[PDB]
Amino acid sequence: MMQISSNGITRLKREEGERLKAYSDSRGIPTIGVGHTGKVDGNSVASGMTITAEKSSELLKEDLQWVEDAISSLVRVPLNQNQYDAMCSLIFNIGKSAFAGSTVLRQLNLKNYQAAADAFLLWKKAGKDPDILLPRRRRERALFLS
Amino acid sequence: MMQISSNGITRLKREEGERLKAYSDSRGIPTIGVGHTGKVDGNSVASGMTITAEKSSELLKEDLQWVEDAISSLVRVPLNQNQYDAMCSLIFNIGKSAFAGSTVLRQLNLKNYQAAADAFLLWKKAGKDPDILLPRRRRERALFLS
Ligand SMILES: [Mg+2]
Ligand SMILES: [Sm+3]
Ligand SMILES: [Sm+3]
Ligand SMILES: [Sm+3]
Repeated sequence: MMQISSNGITRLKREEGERLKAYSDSRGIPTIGVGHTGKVDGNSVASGMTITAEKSSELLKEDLQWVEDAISSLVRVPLNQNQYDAMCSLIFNIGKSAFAGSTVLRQLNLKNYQAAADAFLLWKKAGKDPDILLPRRRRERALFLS
Repeated sequence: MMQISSNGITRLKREEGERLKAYSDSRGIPTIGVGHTGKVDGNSVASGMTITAEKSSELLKEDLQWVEDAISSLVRVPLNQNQYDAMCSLIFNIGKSAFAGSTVLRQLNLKNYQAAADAFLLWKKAGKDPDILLPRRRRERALFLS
């Protein structure tokens, strides 16, 4: 089955931000790497923990399994790697349920790939800002179409 | 049999670089994926060939057969999966002959595992820079000791 590429990982890290020192996120959840909140080598993330970029990649691939599974489950048409990598980035952000209900998905499964790419741009709001995710969506759309 | 793990493949792809569109290496050899120069789907690698990340990983797993075979034929002591994955990365780089004559091998076969790990750091020179591979060797050593 398909898998995220090295370029896909690099681009996703850029979009998400990578933090090699543990921190408490805006909700209070200990986090490290690229959004990793689960255990790291058998222990909970905690103040003072540091990891390498390569460990951060390892953890991110573990945390992307639900994303890759969702694409495998939901998408029934061919994807090139750039399309796949872009979708990984979108889905990692908006979540599986949002993607399952999305125009991106519906258009993809009709093989309207340009329309699916354009539908990335709908996923632009966060909180009280109607367009804060639009620059990310544009970069993902560009990758999808590349 | 022991074989490279998915973690081992990810880490090796990081060290080597992945190209999903065919290119000519610095010597002029058509290459794709992670150092693949043989045919892909029955055709010679050539300008215009594209592949997926899944393909790239499956090609790499097959291209590593000489590495896996070198470990089986030369290493006389047990290896855990992290050790194995780190060895694959070193050997894929320096080649079978270099590994056969190495301090890494000698120390490994004496069951001097820490000294074997440390001896990775000897394989640091390339061209006119005496340490340019040292960061890679340190990362592989860290994987070995993990
Ligand atoms: Mg063999
Ligand atoms: Sm396959
Ligand atoms: Sm899985
Ligand atoms: Sm705004």
